[PDB]
Amino acid sequence: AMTFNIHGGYLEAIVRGYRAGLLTIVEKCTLKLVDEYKHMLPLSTFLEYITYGHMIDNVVLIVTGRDVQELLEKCHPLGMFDSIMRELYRLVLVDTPLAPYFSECITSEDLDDMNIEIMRNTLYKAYLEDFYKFCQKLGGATAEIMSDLLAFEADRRAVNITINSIGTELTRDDRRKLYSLYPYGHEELAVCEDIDQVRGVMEKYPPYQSIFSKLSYGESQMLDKAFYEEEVKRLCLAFEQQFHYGVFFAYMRLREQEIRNLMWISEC
Amino acid sequence: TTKESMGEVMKDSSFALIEAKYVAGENIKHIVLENVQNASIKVRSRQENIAGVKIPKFEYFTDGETKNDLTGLARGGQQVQQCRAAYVKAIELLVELASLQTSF
Amino acid sequence: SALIAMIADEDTVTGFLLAGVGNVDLRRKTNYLIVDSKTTVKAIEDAFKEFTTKEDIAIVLISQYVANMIRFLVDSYNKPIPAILEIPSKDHPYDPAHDSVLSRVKN
Repeated sequence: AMTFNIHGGYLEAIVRGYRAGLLTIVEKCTLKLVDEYKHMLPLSTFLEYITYGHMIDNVVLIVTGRDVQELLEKCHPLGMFDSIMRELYRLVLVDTPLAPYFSECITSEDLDDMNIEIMRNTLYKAYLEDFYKFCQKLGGATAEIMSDLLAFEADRRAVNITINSIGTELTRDDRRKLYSLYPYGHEELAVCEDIDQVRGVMEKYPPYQSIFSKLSYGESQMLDKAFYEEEVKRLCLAFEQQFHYGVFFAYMRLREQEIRNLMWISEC
Repeated sequence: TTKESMGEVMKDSSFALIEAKYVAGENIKHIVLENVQNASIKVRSRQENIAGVKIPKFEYFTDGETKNDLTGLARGGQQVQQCRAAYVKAIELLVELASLQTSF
Repeated sequence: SALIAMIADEDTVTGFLLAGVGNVDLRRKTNYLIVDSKTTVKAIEDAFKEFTTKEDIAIVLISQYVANMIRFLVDSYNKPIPAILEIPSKDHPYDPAHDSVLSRVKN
């Protein structure tokens, strides 16, 4: 308990103040948040993992090429850092947590990362590796939030697979082999081929019960949006942010959600 | 009459695009161009005859034959239901324009 | 036959261009980047020469003819089948104003 006052107290106070102050306009807000995060530079590993979260997607996008030069336009330092096509993939395998594992898991390069569906599969595998790495750094209450996020991503991928991607070889086995209680009981979603079946599978977790509801919204989207939208709706739990705990990831997630809401506002 | 379809379906496609952007941020674009699940665009032509004029008939992907789909984006279902749904209206408008030009 | 705009608002065109195949009018050997606003439609007219005039692309579209060179593109009346233009809405209102085909339609 005394370690917080021993070190990291000032950074924690600054992060708490910045989060409390938070609430091309979307691009400007994202740039301001990224600058605030960068200026803040134990917690170093947490910041590295938080950045690597979006850096996995940034590297996946940069893996194209095929109009690859356009990736510089979205070079947001929050996720699109320069430090984080097999020949170039081997070079990019450094300075990232999920990259060494993806080097072997996605050794087929574009063959296993086709832009239609297999690129999404490689992105999901990288996200699973990053989630495993983040969960490895256990010791705080953020483990529950990380597990919830990974479960939401896995369940959304499984729902998308059962909806229409089953014809894209995303079968029941692929619901966990390629599509990133879920780390132990994800087998219940392998047969949830229907919206009613999805609700029944969600009934296995009473907290996840009634989250799907009519499933008209949230679950209607493919990729990782089905159960991820449930996490977005329940993010009010993340809004608690009890003191003397790692809240940098929570602040980053809140800033990202605010940026997304501002983008969704657009022209009213 | 069908000119208003080019506004209605365009508005629906714009709404679907905004929803997809709110869902997954920036689309993949580039290699696959993202933004859709349907519309493997390939056009087939036919020749009808009205009053001795060889009025052409047009069919294409998502508006006839030669259509294919694979996976899609997060809102790819919504994108197909709005952005790729404008394909039928566009094909009808093109057929009407060609018929009008030939008749003129 | 093929059909693509490649002179458009990017994602708006891509939403009906290439997801299951055909590479949006065979981008491997034809077509162009669907993002407009990089320059005038003079390059879009050249692409029409390289895509629509190449006996492959049948239907084309220019968003509201904002910079589509309405007078220049109005000449596409000759050989209308390979040059079936269009004026899509969204991010630019679809109007009967001067354009490629609607200008003649206004007569």
